[PDB]
Amino acid sequence: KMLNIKEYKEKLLSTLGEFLEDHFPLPDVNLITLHEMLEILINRLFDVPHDPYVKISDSFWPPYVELLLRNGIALRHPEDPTRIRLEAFHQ
Amino acid sequence: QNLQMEIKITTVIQHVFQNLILGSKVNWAEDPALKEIVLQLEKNVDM
Amino acid sequence: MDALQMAVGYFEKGPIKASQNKDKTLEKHLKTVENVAWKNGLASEEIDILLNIALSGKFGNAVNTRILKCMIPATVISEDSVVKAVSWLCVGKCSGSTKVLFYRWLVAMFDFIDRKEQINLLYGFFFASLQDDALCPYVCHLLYLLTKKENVKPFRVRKLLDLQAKMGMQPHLQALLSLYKFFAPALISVKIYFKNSENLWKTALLAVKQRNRSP
Repeated sequence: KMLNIKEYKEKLLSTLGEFLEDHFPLPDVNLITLHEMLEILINRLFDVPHDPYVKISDSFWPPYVELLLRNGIALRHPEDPTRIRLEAFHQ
Repeated sequence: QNLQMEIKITTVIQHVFQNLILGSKVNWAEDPALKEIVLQLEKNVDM
Repeated sequence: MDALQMAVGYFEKGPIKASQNKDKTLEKHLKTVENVAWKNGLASEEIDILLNIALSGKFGNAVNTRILKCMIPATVISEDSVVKAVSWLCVGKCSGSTKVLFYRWLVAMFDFIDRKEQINLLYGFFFASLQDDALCPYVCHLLYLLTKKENVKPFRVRKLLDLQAKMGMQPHLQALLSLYKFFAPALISVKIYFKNSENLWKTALLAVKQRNRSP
């Protein structure tokens, strides 16, 4: 069961990365890829389950943040605009 | 602690991929790989 | 050719130049299709073609509406056609009334799809359309027929409860929520009549096939 889930997860991740690079590329400060942004969000969601909010820096392309917000993937902090969290789809 | 959290992470990745495919408005049936991967979603990881 | 295949090819060619006699030609082809559809029905291939042509951005809203209202199968409907139709819906260049009509058609033609497992694989795309309050009752009616036990995930239960709190205890929402409660009582406490569920595609031959569908 474990190895099956691992194969699925790795396949899903590789295909998701290829889809992101093919459909959400950077235009050309130092911006990070949407893949790295999603990785940071997913990592903070499970490393700090009591505070999954990450601060929005200048390396976050505002179109990427608005894209994640419109599609229900990212959620804004109720009071702090500089922080966004990942929607806990596992619960 | 690995298996349960990996199940949760895989569920999160499923949902994120599905929402991104929906937001991109891509005719995913035209792309064969994208089509066969879209049908891979909606699989209960805890099975 | 044959009378219908000419019309199928004409619709596959897409819209043409400015109308000198083209309105009459389009009308003749569309009338031939519906006549064949309302007499004995259409084959799976022709349906696979015309449904996805109508759900695409090609042709106006009236042509797509008439094509949808004449999508009556003579035997069965291929599930791959429905998958491509859901993809065309995801494209977004489809009219809202056309989306409502397509969901109505999917509900009415549910027992005429050969297989439904690949359609159930699109449960996420179907469920994400609950945000739209113009598609909400029809999407609920479709999910009431499509939902299995595997599709009742905790995230979906939470989102459906939030939608119930936003819209109120609507009949379609309550039916879908009762189904979810039947499948997963531990995730939440709380099939049949739905409004605007009149079968627009009920020909006589489709009626005899629906009654033969109950052995």
